[PDB]
Amino acid sequence: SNSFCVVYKGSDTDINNIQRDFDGKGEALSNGYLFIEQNGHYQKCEMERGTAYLIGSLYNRTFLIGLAGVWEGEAYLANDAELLALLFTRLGANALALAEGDFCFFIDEPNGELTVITESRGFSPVHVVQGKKAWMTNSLKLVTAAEGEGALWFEEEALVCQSLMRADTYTPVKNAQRLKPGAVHVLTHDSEGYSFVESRTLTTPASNQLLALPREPLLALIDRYLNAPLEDLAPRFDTVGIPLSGGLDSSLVTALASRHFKKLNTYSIGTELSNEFEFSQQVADALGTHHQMKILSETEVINGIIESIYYNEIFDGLSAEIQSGLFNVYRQAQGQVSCMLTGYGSDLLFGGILKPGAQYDNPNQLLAEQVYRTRWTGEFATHGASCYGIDIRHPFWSHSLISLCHALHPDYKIFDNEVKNILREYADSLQLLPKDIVWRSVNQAFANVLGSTVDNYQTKSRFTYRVYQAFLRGRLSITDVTPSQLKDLIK
Amino acid sequence: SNSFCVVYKGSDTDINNIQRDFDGKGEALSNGYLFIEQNGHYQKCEMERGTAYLIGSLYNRTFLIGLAGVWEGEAYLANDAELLALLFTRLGANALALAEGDFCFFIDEPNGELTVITESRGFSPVHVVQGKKAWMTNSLKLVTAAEGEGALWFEEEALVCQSLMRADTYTPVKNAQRLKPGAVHVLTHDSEGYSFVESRTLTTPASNQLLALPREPLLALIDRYLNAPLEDLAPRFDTVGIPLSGGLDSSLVTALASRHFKKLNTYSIGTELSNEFEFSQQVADALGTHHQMKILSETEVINGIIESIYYNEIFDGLSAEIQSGLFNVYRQAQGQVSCMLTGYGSDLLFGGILKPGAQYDNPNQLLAEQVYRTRWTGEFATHGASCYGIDIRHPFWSHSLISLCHALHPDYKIFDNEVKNILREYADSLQLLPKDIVWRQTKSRFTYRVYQAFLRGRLSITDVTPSQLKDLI
Amino acid sequence: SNSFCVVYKGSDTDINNIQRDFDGKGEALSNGYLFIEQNGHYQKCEMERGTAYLIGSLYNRTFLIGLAGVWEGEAYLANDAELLALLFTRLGANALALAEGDFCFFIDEPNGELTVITESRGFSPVHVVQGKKAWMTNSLKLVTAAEGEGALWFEEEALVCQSLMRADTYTPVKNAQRLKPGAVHVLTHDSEGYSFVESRTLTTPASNQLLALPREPLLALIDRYLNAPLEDLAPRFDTVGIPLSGGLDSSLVTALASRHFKKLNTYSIGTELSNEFEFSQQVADALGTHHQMKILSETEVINGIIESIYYNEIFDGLSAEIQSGLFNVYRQAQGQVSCMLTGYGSDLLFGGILKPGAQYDNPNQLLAEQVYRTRWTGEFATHGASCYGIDIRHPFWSHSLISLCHALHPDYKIFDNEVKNILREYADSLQLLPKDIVWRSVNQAFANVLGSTVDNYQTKSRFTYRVYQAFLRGRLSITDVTPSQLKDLIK
Amino acid sequence: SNSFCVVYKGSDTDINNIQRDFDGKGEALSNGYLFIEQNGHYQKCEMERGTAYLIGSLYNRTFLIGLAGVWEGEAYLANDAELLALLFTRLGANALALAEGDFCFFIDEPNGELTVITESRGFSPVHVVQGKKAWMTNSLKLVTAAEGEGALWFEEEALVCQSLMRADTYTPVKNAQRLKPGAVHVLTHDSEGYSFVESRTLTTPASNQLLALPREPLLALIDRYLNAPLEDLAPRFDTVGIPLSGGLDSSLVTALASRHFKKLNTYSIGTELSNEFEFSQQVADALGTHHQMKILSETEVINGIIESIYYNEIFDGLSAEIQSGLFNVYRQAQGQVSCMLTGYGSDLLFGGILKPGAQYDNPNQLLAEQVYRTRWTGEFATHGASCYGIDIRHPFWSHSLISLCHALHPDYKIFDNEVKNILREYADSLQLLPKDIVWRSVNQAFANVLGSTVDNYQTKSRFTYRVYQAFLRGRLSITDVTPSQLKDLIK
Repeated sequence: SNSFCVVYKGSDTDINNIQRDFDGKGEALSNGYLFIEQNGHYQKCEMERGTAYLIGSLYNRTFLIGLAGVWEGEAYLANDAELLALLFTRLGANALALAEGDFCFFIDEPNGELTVITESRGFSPVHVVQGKKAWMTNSLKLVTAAEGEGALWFEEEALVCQSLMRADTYTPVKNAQRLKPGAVHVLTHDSEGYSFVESRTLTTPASNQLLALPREPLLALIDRYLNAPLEDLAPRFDTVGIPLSGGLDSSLVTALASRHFKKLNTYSIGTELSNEFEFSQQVADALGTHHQMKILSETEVINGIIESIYYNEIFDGLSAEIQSGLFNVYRQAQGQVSCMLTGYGSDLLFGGILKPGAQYDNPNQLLAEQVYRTRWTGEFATHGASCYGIDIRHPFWSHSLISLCHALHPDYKIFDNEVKNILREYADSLQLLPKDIVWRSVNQAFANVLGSTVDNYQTKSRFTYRVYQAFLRGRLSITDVTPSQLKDLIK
Repeated sequence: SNSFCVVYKGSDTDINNIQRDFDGKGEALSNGYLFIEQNGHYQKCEMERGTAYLIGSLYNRTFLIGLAGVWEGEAYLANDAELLALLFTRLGANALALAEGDFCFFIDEPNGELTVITESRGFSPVHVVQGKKAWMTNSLKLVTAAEGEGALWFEEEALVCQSLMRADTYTPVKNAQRLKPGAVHVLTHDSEGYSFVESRTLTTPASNQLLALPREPLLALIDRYLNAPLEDLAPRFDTVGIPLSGGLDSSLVTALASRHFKKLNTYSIGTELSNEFEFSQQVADALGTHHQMKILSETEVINGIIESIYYNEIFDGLSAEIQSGLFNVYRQAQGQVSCMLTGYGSDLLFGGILKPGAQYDNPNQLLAEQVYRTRWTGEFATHGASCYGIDIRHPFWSHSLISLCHALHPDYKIFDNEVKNILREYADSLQLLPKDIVWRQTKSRFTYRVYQAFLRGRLSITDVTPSQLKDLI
Repeated sequence: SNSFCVVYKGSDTDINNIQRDFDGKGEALSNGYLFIEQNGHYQKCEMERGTAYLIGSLYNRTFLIGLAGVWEGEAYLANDAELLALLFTRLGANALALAEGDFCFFIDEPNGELTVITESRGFSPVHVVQGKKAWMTNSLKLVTAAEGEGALWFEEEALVCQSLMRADTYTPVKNAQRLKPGAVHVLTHDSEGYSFVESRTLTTPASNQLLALPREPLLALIDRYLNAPLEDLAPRFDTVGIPLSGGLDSSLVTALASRHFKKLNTYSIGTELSNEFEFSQQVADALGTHHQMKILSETEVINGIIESIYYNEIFDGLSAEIQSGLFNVYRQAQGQVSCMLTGYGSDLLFGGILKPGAQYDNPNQLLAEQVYRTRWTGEFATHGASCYGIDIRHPFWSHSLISLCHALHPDYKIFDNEVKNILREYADSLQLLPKDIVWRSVNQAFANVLGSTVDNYQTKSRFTYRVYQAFLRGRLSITDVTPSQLKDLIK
Repeated sequence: SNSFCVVYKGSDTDINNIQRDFDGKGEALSNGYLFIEQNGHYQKCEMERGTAYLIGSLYNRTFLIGLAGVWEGEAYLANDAELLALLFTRLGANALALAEGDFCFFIDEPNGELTVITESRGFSPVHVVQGKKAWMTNSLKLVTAAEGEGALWFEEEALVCQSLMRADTYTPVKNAQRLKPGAVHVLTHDSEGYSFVESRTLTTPASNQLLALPREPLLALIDRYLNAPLEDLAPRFDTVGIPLSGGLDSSLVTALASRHFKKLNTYSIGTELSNEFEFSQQVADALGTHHQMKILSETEVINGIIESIYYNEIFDGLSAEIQSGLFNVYRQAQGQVSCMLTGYGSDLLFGGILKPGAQYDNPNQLLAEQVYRTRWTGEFATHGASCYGIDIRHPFWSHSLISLCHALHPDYKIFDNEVKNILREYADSLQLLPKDIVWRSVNQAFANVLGSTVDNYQTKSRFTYRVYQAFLRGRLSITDVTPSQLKDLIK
């Protein structure tokens, strides 16, 4: 949801500088400050070596509590910070990789040196930035708001927009470090007081051997893992928004959601009379949901793009373009729901990006690459939805489901001139969606404004990176983006 | 007949003497030899630092798989050894304490030494005995059969039968040490080849603060943890036997079982007095279980006692006394069932051993003491039931249910002249059992005597004579 | 004397019964209570994670300071405890195995847990006794004074006197455990308060490949390692006592001592069966020391044996027999000196136990076994000397010398019809001792009183273990050992 | 020279491209290549888990062997690699920080994962650079030689020349990471094969509390540490070169050296603006050493600066300016000596850079800042001297001396209108140098060639960073570089 940052030996001035542009509150730590935006969540608890802070939220508390409850009865009533603290002290830092959520866990030790654990999927990207002072934050613009326009040093666009695939620790900010998701990090200072980050991954590469898991056990597993995220949200939400494209992924989420929540709000978007309203409407009627559409203009499409960049700090062309559809939905649902579920990521797990009937030497490898890519882009950041009063959730993106699909036999993902076979089989087994739907132009508009080809994501990344820098340096306002300013960034 | 033992720096010859008294197969290890009884189960897998071995079985595979599945899809198709290995390498040794079962895990490192993890509840007690050679086993008699009648050195009964409470590492065998349950051990050797055990607990004491958990959530948890053990056994068993005492404990298990298994075989034993065949038959009639009762003779009561001492190597009088009924049920159930569920343990978790209306300064402390006590008695060993072709299981004795009750608020256990209140409430809410059922030092000297007699090979389980027992003072 | 004990989770009242038979001071701990005998030494210092204690003394502070000094200047003026804490926090527990001395290091952790490191040679044998409460002491008899005559349970003599070679963790006390020397130990308690010792060794077995080290380098190493111990004692002692037998070992030590101390007192013993006063006098004359010879009677031999058993808690027959000479020397030197140097162990390193003309398949392995044997006997305990007001020191028994000789080429230990060849060359190079000495019957007296052969050490150990038991149970007095008691012990 | 690099999954092409500009040889590792220049040194040995490699050399083997000799006899004949392996396995990685030398230790694991330990002083700066492939090297120019002129991405000079104090992990190369000196680093690869360095410091900040060590012991320690380094080189060198400036520092080193080596070659240099030939000649005469003078020209002066830049990869103006004198000396001594000693560093430990009679709130902190600064500049690199056939050594720069002086009471470094007080006292006590030397304009020439003021070091840094880049990009060659090409950089 809302962002946060920590500044080593920060001053009240640093905090007041941030609050002039970002609403929130500061809290003193042993040797510095902690700032959390107005809609941010966090919990704390005293530990043996210091105070533990858990910023953000947890998505699988039921699973986490079930785990700690194995040895500690107090897990059932522990706050987010206490819960992870139990896992930490009993099973070590590696156990926190088991938690899902847009969270960041850190222990504030007396010596000012803190130990931090970053969530392992990219729901909460964390950076360590070296400015006048050392900062740790999941929002680079907070550092600019505190230290000024020149705080972040950006790399040459030619060196940045030259590659589409990057390590999960990649950042275009020269004076910054992107903390690897799913790792423990200790923020030390040497004899002269210079910042030195000691990092260690909490996970190891999983086996790539084909997983020949029988059909029945597989379907039972998909069902349990897709519903778990919903069973966790149901208890605290009566209404839920869902972006309905009419496609299998979003339709499946709606079908499952109609069994956990009482009120369902579905939203559909199109462009240039090029849409899927036909199918989308059929799903809404089939399940009796509060449906409503909206045909986006070329202007609204670009707006969704720049908004995803501002809020989720996305500098990647492809990712910003895909996020456009979600941001236009947030705007339509704003004030109508507080929780949203999407079918996002399903194509990366079950083979939706594969070409039907085509042959692949290693389809799982091709997919795994895309699952990893999402770790650094910012597509999974929750800031955008938070600023719309929405708790965004992606049911498909759970550790258990992701791991299941990682090496799942391909014939389940691409077979007999079809894709996502096993998902479709699971879909109609619910007896909720019509065979028609189960089956068993943003990229263009974006290219249009830039004056390039639809497939040229290098020119699209050069533009997105442009607005990225302008937004993070504070020279562009998310509230005031004139068409002239946009055109300047284009050419 | 599901025991095992390992001899450090031993050969297959050192196992020969064992195979003359116990049937089973031997397997070579990097440095030493392993022996497994005829009906013993075991799996293996190749790790980076050696070969991993898992002896015995796992009760919460579904839970362990769900845990390793978070990061590894290979968990779904892994044997017990590969499954614990995944947990070991990714979450460390401490993770193996989350597994439930009468198992022992160890890694045969090519560096000579082996790393051992013992199960955390006492389902499979492991000793390291120092005789002519060093042995690690879950059955002390195996060492005797290997090295002779005098292999094991016993303590003076005067010092053994004195106290009623002991640490979970206590053993009456002077030349042996009992490996702490729920611990990782490294059996190394110094510059002169002398054995040295480096142990470390995999757990720490839990909070003793009163757990003021609301009623609804609490009941939801009870229902979950009590049923989980059955959901795991249901898939691989058509029929299941249950020792029906007619009480709330055994009755509840039968009620739940009837919702997971197709065929239910209930057994009720007892003597002319203190028996409860009426109540049992009532429950049996309500659940429509295949019900059978039998009155035991004084010889049978005693036989049940000595058999528990032999099979589960129990030297404690109280524990061997309680096991009598169970072991008599095994005999009556032999050949009819392969899986049995009991209500064992319930009384220690929900306050069943407490007196209604009585006032206690700290009831949970008394209960926790008894929970801990079961770790060394051997009452939870599975050897006895196994030799009868039965997989013994105690639904109540799960990590989660035990931990939950550890500091659960006393009012749930003993309130207004009542005990097991919360349990009774969960029971009748099922609408399955009749409301009337739900309610809504001289012995230790003898036990220890037969214990030594059996472990040293003097007395034999199939040769036990009434006069031989009497001769024991 | 200079012993100590700690009562895990105990109170100050638990010590009172001990102070009734042994004079000493108490010390309240966070997780129990400490007791140190009157002539005992101990230092302390606050660590970032508990209070550290060092009971006993260190023999190689110069080497330890030289090491710590590499990264910390405060090492030059740190007390023993602070000095080990520096090594502990920087190089881990394994570094404390580098320290020599009859010490024991432990951390009083606030979380109710003790972290202890035991010295690696056996100079200070530590045991954990389980009575009504858990005890950690370097003197079993202290537990008896605390809980009473039935505090310690002993094993059947037949099961104790049957073997000659044992593990360094062996103890005849059934309800006790002997902490392995040179290991780190954590004393904790489980959910029911029962104590549990978690141990880890600080060293791994060394190489057994022959060490083909050249002449000059070897001699330089021997010279360095044999002199360091004396250099450590020189600054604090003007006079030093030395058990002079007239043999190479004691003669070498005497020769080296004359170059470090201005006043040397030599002591020679013997029996009515034999003696080497001729050679002993020769050395004293060559070095001009204050010499004196004492001829022992059977009674004095036995007294020396029983005293080595009481003070050092030796239960082995052979070990006690050897110690008899030293204990009688202590009685003779008492009040005359406050420090003493011996050639003890020299034979286990350079091959003194080996005979010229004899054939050995693996001489180093025979020696190494004896080196290891001294770890559990008690021969190296310092209590006995302490009670006589003497700081006993064994120059030859240093980590570096023992390691050096461990696999030193046999040709240096036995060659050309002679043993201790290299040792003889080093002594000869000093130009202090007469060539006559450089190159060339307590056992009988002991056997005579027992009424057996001098080779039967099984019958002798049965006597020693018998007195060992009687002393530790408080059924016997070291002040008065009537003949009627001595007879029953024998048979 | 003596540089080296390691390329993960490198190819014969990479190695051959390198040898096109640098002579040496490649060696295949488990999953990559090792490249070591012609005159580079290295040793290896098999470890329980992987092959251990030691590149470069050790300066304090006597001390390291003395430490490992405590538990292992094979320490005495172990090669440099086997020696650190002994410490590593027994005392952990932290123990390799005790070693001194221009070395890099790394363990090649079967899975391709490299465990590296970098020396703790900066004698062998190691970088990890991300080009087409990932490289670990102590010479950035080797990567350019392998992948071409564009392999290294350089930061804007304005950003690099804006400060003279940096973290010891600072590098002006954007696509590179400077490995912290005195740390362990695991070079892993995540699920998608992306490089991820896990680093941990081996040291912790020493105490800053004033060290009021008594004078007598102080002098004894200084003596021991300044001579130890000489005792290590003496056994393998008959002749040694010394850059004599007539100053107390170089003069003292010459005085001590004259008592360790047979022949001493003293070299002195001076500019046309001024010199120190007067005082230097006095020491040569006093100690009777083979002295030599040489007046440097504006050209030779600058040539010394750019050579320090090329060979030692220095980008810092100040540091490059200081090395000028040393490099001119290597040239004059080439072929005349194989080992050289300097008084380099003395001023930073004993207060030589402070102003006599001036007041300082915290003199030790100022000194400590400078001591740390040398870690990243490249002043301690040995490549320069190596290419001149010289094994350069700086006696003052030992861990023990550095640590001793770290917090040493200021009155020892600056008192009553004097500086380096305690050093002068120690020097005078030797009775080897004249009173006018013990006491009981290259910087200008550089400022003239550029055309700026001696005060303005940003213009000097500009030039140095410019030459740095040109040399590392392969544009300029140290073989045929001329002043004409350097003038083009000035403007």
